[PDB]
Amino acid sequence: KCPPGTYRNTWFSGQLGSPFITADGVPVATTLTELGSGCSQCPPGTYAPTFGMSVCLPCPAGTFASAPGATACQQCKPGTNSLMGDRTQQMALVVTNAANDFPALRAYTISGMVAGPAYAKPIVTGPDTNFFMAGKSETCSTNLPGYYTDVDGLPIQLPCKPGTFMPFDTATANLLDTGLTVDGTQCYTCQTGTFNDEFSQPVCKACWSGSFASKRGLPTCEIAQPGTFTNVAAAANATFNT
Amino acid sequence: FNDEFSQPVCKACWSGSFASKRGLPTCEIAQPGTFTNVAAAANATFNTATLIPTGLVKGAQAPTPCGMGYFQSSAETTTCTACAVGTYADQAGLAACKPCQPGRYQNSIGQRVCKPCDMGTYSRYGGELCTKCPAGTVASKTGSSQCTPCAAGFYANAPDSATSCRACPRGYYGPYSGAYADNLGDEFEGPRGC
Ligand SMILES: *[C@@H]1O[C@H](CO)[C@@H](O[C@@H]2O[C@H](CO)[C@@H](O)[C@H](O)[C@H]2NC(C)=O)[C@H](O)[C@H]1NC(C)=O
Ligand SMILES: *[C@@H]1O[C@H](CO)[C@@H](O[C@@H]2O[C@H](CO)[C@@H](O)[C@H](O)[C@H]2NC(C)=O)[C@H](O)[C@H]1NC(C)=O
Repeated sequence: KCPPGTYRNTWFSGQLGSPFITADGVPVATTLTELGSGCSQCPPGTYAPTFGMSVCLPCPAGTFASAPGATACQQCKPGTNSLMGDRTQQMALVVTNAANDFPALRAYTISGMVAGPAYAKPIVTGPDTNFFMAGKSETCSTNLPGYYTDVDGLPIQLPCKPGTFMPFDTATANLLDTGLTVDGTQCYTCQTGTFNDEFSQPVCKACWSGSFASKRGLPTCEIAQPGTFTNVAAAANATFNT
Repeated sequence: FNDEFSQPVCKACWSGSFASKRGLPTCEIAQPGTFTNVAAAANATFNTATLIPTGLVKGAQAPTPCGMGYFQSSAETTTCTACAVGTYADQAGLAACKPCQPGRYQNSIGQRVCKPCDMGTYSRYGGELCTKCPAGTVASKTGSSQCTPCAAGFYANAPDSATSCRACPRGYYGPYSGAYADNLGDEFEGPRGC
């Protein structure tokens, strides 16, 4: 039997490398084989745990293999997921290689206010294609804005509950306290005077004039009671750079 | 806040309560899962010579929800304790943090996550540690709620905390279910094994 981490099959062999680590976007094919035996080494993203198997088992969602021949793949660290491409690619919209639209992996679509008074839902439309979570052939991607992974090995990044938000980065976090930093494993409550009622929001929502939010992480704004009022001109939602 | 008629100065809300609105007749206490404390919160002292109040320092304005890994069961409080071992608080401002779901465990204080049980072990709700699955039963997957008995004609691979069930080999037979191998003697037989 072939040693673990390798596979022998009549109809195919070799390794198909990770396409998301190459600027071209075309997966480079190699022929790495075990020295003594001769069986082809298991391709990246897949692991061969047992003795003498024909094909390579793709890694389960929430796990990643990055080297040819694994016998097992480790779990994604907390704050990271198992999605095709890194965080930049799956959040990108422009194209570099016109042959195959690389790396416009339009996988992150969030519905919110856009440039101009218009409110688009979702801001990115179309049939989503790059959604695979099993074969993570490269280093784990960072979680998209609005999602978190507290415990390592989670299959899918979970969304932030209403009343909490998660920004893209500390530098770009528009309304976040000075001492708090984001990494991918935390869900911060909405700032007092703001609210949020939708799962997986990268920013809290300003409470409209005539209402108020007197508590941290309020799922819904509070209507001003009779005899009282609130009006702040500067209050406005956060617009999304398309 | 203030509740007495004709006062020359308001009174700061004590630690464990807040006044979120102007002109509050009575300070409102902090609800469970939240705490308020301001050590600098004075109430004015009257200068006996001139009957002038001074020294008032405003108290808490809004409740502070308890951070991740902390819970607060009671109201009127000034701080919240780390969650008891075997339980976790994965949110902010929790009345009483939930116990770890079956198949998980948490052997630490103040954690916001439950670690998953390793292979060959199981755990019900809560759980100090992953229970080593008893003899004759097997838990082949990590985070198993319970470990099932080995089928008749099969035997557990280990005397304690079995990870797989194997068929009795050629020339052997397992009459009872829940058979398990034993290290002592031959490795293919047990007290009820093959
Ligand atoms: C931020 O966006 C939210 C969500 O669209 C707005 O909240 C709505 O406000 C209207 C009045 O303008 C209310 O009638 C709706 O009930 C609110 N919706 C929800 C879901 O709460 C909010 O007004 C926006 N903030 C500002 C400052 O414009
Ligand atoms: C300011 O002094 C007043 C006394 O005039 C305090 O009022 C009481 O405070 C205790 C806690 O120390 C509460 O149990 C009572 O319910 C309060 N009375 C009322 C009528 O509300 C007030 O707490 C003092 N402030 C501080 C910060 O000690």
